[PDB]
Amino acid sequence: STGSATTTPIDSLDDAYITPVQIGTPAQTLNLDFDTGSSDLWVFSSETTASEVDGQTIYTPSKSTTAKLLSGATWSISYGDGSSSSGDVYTDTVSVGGLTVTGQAVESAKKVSSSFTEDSTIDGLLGLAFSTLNTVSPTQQKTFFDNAKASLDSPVFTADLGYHAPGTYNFGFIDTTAYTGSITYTAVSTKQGFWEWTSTGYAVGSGTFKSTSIDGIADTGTTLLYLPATVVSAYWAQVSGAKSSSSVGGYVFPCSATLPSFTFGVGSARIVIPGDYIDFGPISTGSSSCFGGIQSSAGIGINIFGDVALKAAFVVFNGATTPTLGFASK
Ligand SMILES: NCc1ccc(C(F)(F)F)cc1
Repeated sequence: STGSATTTPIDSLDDAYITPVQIGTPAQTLNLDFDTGSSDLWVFSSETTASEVDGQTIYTPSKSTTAKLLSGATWSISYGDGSSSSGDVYTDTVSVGGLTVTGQAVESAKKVSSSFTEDSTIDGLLGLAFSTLNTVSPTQQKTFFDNAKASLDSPVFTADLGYHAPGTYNFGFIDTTAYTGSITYTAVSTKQGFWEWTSTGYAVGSGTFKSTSIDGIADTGTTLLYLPATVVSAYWAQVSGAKSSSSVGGYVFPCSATLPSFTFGVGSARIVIPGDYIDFGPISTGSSSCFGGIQSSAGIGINIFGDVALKAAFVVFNGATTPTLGFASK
């Protein structure tokens, strides 16, 4: 079997993408953020403290005839930006784009950090990293992808994110009309639980390609592109007036400048990120300083190929027993 669902940016800066997901019987439709950097499926629910809920659609297990409390199980998660949430655990039926998994662990948020409460448009997260990072205790739980793998025509899903436009997550098949040229596959390390791979280098604008190994993770749940300080400095050096701002927390640039493109290497292939994708707009309303989409990973400890990079490509997450990542131009 297969599944296919449209994913939509939540705002005009592509800060995140939401995808409708059906949970329970009869279906309750929630808009979840598909996150290949985590491995929990957690939702706002009828159990979330009412003051921590501001416009989200909530999952109500009591109205689902297929929901079962997973007696004794809890979860607690903390994200790389300081967000967190925790609660108890149900199993229920979960469908994405026609693809149905029964007995999926649905982690019900009792508490959410303030950054989720202020994001009215995101009802929860659907983790698509490897199940070894799932936070359910005492019995670790499998991700939606892991649960669906048996029944999929092919153990893959693909991410086709749009620039200021809707895109597609496909499960179980590769749409050969969604990309141009060939798909270049590259090896994945699963040792930290992430879709971790090694980029073969980079180029700034029309400069020469610098061959150098950049290890990092493919993360649909992260907005920006976080790269080593040396790479990020060489990019922003080509933008007149760009500077790193401690008060803002990263590189900013005069909104009137035109940004060079950024190329990253996949094996021998090259993926070009248009300069327009790197503009994340004024730091505050009316400001003439704009926030850059390429920032340093020095403070994070891992390089992250977030949405800025992934939306320039058609991306194949191959969950074969030896996993790989595929990139194609589109
Ligand atoms: N999108 C999930 C996520 C968030 C943070 C991190 C970090 F910061 F730990 F690398 C990894 C994955």
